[PDB]
Amino acid sequence: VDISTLPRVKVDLVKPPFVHAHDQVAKTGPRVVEFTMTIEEKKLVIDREGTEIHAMTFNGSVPGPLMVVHENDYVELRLINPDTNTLLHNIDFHAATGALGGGALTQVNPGEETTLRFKATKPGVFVYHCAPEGMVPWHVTSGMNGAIMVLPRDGLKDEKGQPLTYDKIYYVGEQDFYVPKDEAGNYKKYETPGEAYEDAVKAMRTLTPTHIVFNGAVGALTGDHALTAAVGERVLVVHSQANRDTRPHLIGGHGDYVWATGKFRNPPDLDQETWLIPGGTAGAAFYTFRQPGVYAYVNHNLIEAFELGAAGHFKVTGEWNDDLMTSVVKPASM
Amino acid sequence: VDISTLPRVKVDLVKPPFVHAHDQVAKTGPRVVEFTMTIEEKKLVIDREGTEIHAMTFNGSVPGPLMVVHENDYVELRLINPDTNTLLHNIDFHAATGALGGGALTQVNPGEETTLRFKATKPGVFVYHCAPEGMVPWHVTSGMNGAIMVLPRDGLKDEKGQPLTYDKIYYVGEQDFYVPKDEAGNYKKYETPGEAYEDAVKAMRTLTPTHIVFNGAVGALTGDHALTAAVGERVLVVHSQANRDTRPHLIGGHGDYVWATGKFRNPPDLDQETWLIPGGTAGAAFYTFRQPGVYAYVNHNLIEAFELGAAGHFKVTGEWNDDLMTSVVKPASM
Amino acid sequence: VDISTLPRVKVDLVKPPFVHAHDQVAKTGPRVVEFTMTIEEKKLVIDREGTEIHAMTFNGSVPGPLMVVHENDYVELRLINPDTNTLLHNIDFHAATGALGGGALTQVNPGEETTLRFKATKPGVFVYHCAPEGMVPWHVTSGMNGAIMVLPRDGLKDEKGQPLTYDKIYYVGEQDFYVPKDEAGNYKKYETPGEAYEDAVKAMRTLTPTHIVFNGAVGALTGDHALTAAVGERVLVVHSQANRDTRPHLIGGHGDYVWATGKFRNPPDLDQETWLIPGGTAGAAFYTFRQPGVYAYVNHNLIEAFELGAAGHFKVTGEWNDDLMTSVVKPASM
Ligand SMILES: O=N[O-]
Ligand SMILES: O=N[O-]
Ligand SMILES: O=N[O-]
Ligand SMILES: O=N[O-]
Ligand SMILES: O=N[O-]
Ligand SMILES: O=N[O-]
Ligand SMILES: O=N[O-]
Ligand SMILES: O=N[O-]
Ligand SMILES: O=N[O-]
Ligand SMILES: O=N[O-]
Ligand SMILES: O=N[O-]
Ligand SMILES: O=N[O-]
Ligand SMILES: [Cu+2]
Ligand SMILES: [Cu+2]
Ligand SMILES: [Cu+2]
Ligand SMILES: [Cu+2]
Ligand SMILES: [Cu+2]
Ligand SMILES: [Cu+2]
Repeated sequence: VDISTLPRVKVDLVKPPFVHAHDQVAKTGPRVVEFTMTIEEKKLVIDREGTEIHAMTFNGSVPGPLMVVHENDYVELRLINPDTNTLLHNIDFHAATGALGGGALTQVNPGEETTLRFKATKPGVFVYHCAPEGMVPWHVTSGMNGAIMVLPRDGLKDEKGQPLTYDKIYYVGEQDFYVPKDEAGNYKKYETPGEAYEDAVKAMRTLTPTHIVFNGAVGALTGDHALTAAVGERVLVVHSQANRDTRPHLIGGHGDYVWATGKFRNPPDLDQETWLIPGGTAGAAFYTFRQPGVYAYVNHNLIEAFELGAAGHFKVTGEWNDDLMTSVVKPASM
Repeated sequence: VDISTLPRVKVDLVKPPFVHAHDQVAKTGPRVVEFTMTIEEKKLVIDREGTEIHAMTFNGSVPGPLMVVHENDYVELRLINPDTNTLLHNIDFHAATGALGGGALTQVNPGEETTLRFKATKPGVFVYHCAPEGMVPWHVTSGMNGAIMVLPRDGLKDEKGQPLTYDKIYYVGEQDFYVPKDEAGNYKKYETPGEAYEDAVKAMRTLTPTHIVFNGAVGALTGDHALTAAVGERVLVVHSQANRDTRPHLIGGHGDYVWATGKFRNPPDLDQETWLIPGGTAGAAFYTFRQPGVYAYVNHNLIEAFELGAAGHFKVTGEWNDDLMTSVVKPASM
Repeated sequence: VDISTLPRVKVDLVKPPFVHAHDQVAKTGPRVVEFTMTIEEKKLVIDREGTEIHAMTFNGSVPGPLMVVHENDYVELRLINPDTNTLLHNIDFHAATGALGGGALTQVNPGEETTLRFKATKPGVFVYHCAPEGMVPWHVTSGMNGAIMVLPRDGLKDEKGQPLTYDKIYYVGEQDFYVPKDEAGNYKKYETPGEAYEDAVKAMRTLTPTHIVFNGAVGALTGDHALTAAVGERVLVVHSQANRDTRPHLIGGHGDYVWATGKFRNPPDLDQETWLIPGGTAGAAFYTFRQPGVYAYVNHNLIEAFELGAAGHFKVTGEWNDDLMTSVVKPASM
């Protein structure tokens, strides 16, 4: 076709774990969906100890925002690298076909911008990330990754082909960081990205992250920033990991319907306790809350969750169901 | 309903890898199934070198026993923490809905007990484990985990919906331990759990287990404690890993039908060589033995199996089938 | 039956990533397929730095060659261990049933040979590897592994049961090496395999590979040895990892149909970005190229890919499709 005859819609992205407004079932024909992201290199405090890294971000956040389109829409991304940044960046969409996912076409020095268009031909949730030749893992593990959801035009379907509709959606980006350590086990500090590079590579080559966090920091999805729901609500949690395997688990719940490797033409796995999202993948889990209270949402390597950071909370409001669970005899000395 | 109108059945658990008597197809309506477990903190020798750890157990074993119920039964667990123990414990069932899987309702100091009830609303094999706030991975990686199987009321079914009936069942719990090491690489020893805690955390944060074992120790499922079967028998092996990924493989056999992430509403994967059970999950594999002899059942990271401990044996009796395999020319010099 | 009444066919194997000529749909009844492999212990340079290891190979290559048969063919392997080698070797086929996959029947000292026959009763791609009692992971992680493909007699089928036919096939064997390091982080060197053994075990027990490579070396599948295809061609990539999990990804493409755990009686997963092949498994991915240019095929732990070696290239020829992807505004300063 002539792409110029298609409707265009502009989307202003929002900060994770929230997701820009969209419709599950497409209310228009195929569209060109316009997004803009501005790269920001910035200092970020990643843990309760105050460890501060030089993060590389799309749009100021770790992860980058979730983009949402429908199958056979076109994604048109304006990517801006302001002259206040120091490094070369680009973008690779796992949703796209050709040119290293767009990375070969989007190399931007500080002070430059570019616009890429691609057709979103496959439905699912997909990773996107920076990937500059020769320095790929350093950019990705400095936070330069996010996800895109390409919904089927008729929305999500269960294992029998009936509709699944979510009431709320959240995006959890999980980030493995590799802060260099000295012989004593202390975090080392660096004056410029160039001076950091070799020790960053050495730290990555240990294959042992120092931190594994949701939404950019230890505890980011707790307290006043806990996720929320009500009993009876249907929630979709999109979860990505651009570099390393993870295994999400909702403590006190389940994944009712899970696309662990994130691709919606496949039937979901039912009734999961824990699911494996391979590094370089996004997955999606759908759950209907049945009990109120605090839930922990974790990577179920519990060391990764509770010592390294990969844990957040839901706060769920509503009625307690004593048929589903009850204390028969509360803890006591007999 | 009124739960008080339902039948009650008490189950005395048995030590892994054996499993308490049960029926695959439910011969009664929904029931309240009563279990009791007594927590035991004890010294355990985990390897041939005589390395001794302070283990934390449900019912005296690593793993804890396998509980077996049917879908929409109620599980009523009396959990006892005798005053001979030192630590606070609780229990989180991945099978249950609400209150952190029961963990928020079951916190017991030494000298206390509690009774929890939950409805087993989802069929599958599931992990259970201790999870005291602030110290979760330490308890789990000290051995405080097991599994529960919630059978469909009409038993297991193949990928076409026809019945699969097992003749024997075994439960293999795989445990990653993190014994702290000094600069020389020697295992460190500790006088109290409190004095152990920080070094236990440091050792866990390496993400590198020192030992990975079946049934609590290197070689536990070998020799006089090898698993057994006969040619033609259908065997279900339930396998759990509460904290870390594993990849079971029967050396010389297959998983004919595998629920790698353990949930029986999904069709099984057929003809598997090796399957991935994510950390925080239980899985189940069904196989019909076709040849006699010794089999090794391993985690197929072969370093994990043969150097760190994650290997056991089957001893299978019966007829050799020369059509399936034969030596044509035995090893010789020509 | 009488196996002596069946047709015999001899196959001369070829070096990975290429695959010996075969037919997808079986043009004969069941056959005895005769293969010969000669073990070669040899020095191999594995990285750009010139690190040289003592490799243990089937047929001179890492990985060993891909064998291809059809379901219910018999595989008859003549395994030769020349007297120029030093070690004991054998072979375990994950495709086979009994005797530790053949390992109990194929133990050959230098100067010996043996012939094994087995019936290939399950369709799929499977690992084979050396497995001498007491020294299994050392042989496997020194390169002594490959794969066998057992095709359904009516070829591959999609998720709806319609035929999938590949135009080209490649075999990517991914190898984790554990070169021992000293306190400084330098690779240690050894005079005999016996003198190497304990430090090889210590290095393996770190669970941290020093190198992770395709086809035996960093960069082996690049440059003049890049994989090739044309736009519109259907390509099957068989990928094995005998010891450790991997997560393949075609940068700029997808897995249109993926058997991540490699067994063809199961429906494929569709539209994958990245898939998890557990250690001890072979998997297979089918893709139809839609854009020309350079693609990177990687393990999507990007540290493993770009720092440790697990990356190769496709060079694809043909027409660029501007509907699928285009640069709208090339990188520039505004
Ligand atoms: O960018 N990682 O959440
Ligand atoms: O039950 N999750 O720890
Ligand atoms: O929070 N990780 O050290
Ligand atoms: O729970 N009251 O014993
Ligand atoms: O408790 N782990 O087998
Ligand atoms: O074939 N298992 O090592
Ligand atoms: O048995 N593990 O050192
Ligand atoms: O196997 N007898 O040569
Ligand atoms: O033998 N490994 O590619
Ligand atoms: O998109 N692969 O890096
Ligand atoms: O190429 N690996 O160090
Ligand atoms: O791409 N030309 O602005
Ligand atoms: Cu970047
Ligand atoms: Cu990528
Ligand atoms: Cu405990
Ligand atoms: Cu848990
Ligand atoms: Cu060998
Ligand atoms: Cu094997």
